[PDB]
Amino acid sequence: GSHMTPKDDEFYQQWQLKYPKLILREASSVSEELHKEVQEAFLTLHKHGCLFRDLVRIQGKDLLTPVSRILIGNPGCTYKYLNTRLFTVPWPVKGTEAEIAAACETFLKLNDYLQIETIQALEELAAKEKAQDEVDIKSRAAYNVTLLNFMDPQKMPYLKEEPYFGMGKMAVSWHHDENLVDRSAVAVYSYSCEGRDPDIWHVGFKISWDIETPGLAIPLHQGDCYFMLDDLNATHQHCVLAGSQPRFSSTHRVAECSTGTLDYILQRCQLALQNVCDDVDNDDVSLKSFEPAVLKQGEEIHNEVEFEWLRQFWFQGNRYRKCTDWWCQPMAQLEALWKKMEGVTNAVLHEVKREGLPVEQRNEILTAILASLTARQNLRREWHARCQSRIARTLPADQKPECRPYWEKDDASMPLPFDLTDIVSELRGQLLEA
Ligand SMILES: Cc1ccc(Cl)c(Nc2ccccc2C(=O)O)c1Cl
Ligand SMILES: O=C(O)CNC(=O)C(=O)O
Ligand SMILES: [Mn+2]
Repeated sequence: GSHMTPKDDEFYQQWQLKYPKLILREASSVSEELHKEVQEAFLTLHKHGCLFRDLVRIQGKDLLTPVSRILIGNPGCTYKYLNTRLFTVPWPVKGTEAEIAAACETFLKLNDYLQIETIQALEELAAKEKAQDEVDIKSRAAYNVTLLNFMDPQKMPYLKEEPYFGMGKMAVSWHHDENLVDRSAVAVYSYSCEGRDPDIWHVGFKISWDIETPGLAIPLHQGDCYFMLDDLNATHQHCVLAGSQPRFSSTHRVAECSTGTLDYILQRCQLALQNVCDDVDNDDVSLKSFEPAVLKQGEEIHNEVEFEWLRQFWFQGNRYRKCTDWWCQPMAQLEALWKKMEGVTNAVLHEVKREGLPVEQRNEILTAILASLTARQNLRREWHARCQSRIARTLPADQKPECRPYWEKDDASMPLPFDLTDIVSELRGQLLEA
């Protein structure tokens, strides 16, 4: 098991014959106007301390990313990898701080450019496949976010070795980019500060399943861009090989956000609250229907807003409040919507305890809502635990994994306990009463 770089004669023909959906556009191809603007944006962003290592989960384990990052993109958009939902600090799409919003404006135009370069290469790539479709192409380049990366190999000197082709130290281990639109492209701007050369940053590629076809290590210099086209991200894996100097990168993606925008999730909540009499906002929640399919939907949306949104957000300690206040209000509103749903749940629970309610209808209600209440107990445990791992305590005071929402047994404001174990036990019991 070995690797190839431009030092090798076979490199170029291997690139052409076994990795042709990968494109390099060296630093020369990018206007010098742009290079300075985005390199300042990286630096300003870093200075204001907008880049955090993410507390991520993989194969059951809580791990911090070697790399520090921030997600920038369309307002209300999220990008989710390794069970962690990153929320965009927004960029001036038509429709917070002066210095910070300058960097975001910058990466938006980077986005515009990379998108342009991408559509072109996709057009060329299709043209080489002759020896409507233009909507497919344009959508697969419609980058809606970029995830920025930073590492200092010296200040962060805790790097794994590459296991298969001897490529050396990895800033990022072998992976596929998750949560991307099918066959959508990825475009990376690489900003270094200064066998394969250990001091230089590379991106590495291999075929999935394969450690016999030699991998490519491609040198990345200050300002070089690369592009993963079409199904490349699915058929191959990539990693980042660290150099010795620090480096930034901006990875532009077409996030599959069909259940991952603010608007999507507000609409979901609003769909749940249609089962609620909504003349007035108080604690006396009254439901229009107890048809199983509707109660189930309500409880599923309840879970969705709680775990994919509130807890994901608060798990990162409102670290983005340093960059924008953008999510602050929407997250308050989702909490407020969530609390009403606790009201809904409580009311369903009330109706299940009602005398003059035929067991048949009661058991139909139980069977509809049981899986959701179960999933809700287990995930509440998981998030509680994940919030209090010693790896999470070690973190600073502005990134402290807050377990929100959380309330004590004596809390008069909440109609239901955080711990649903007794509630769940009982409902399960009644369903087995024969
Ligand atoms: C699959 C994937 C996706 C994104 C990152 Cl940053 C990584 N890198 C890590 C993430 C968490 C913990 C360790 C690593 C690593 O690179 O060793 C990986 Cl392995
Ligand atoms: O930084 C790079 O060049 C490659 N980035 C990634 O693979 C990533 O952030 O998912
Ligand atoms: Mn990647």
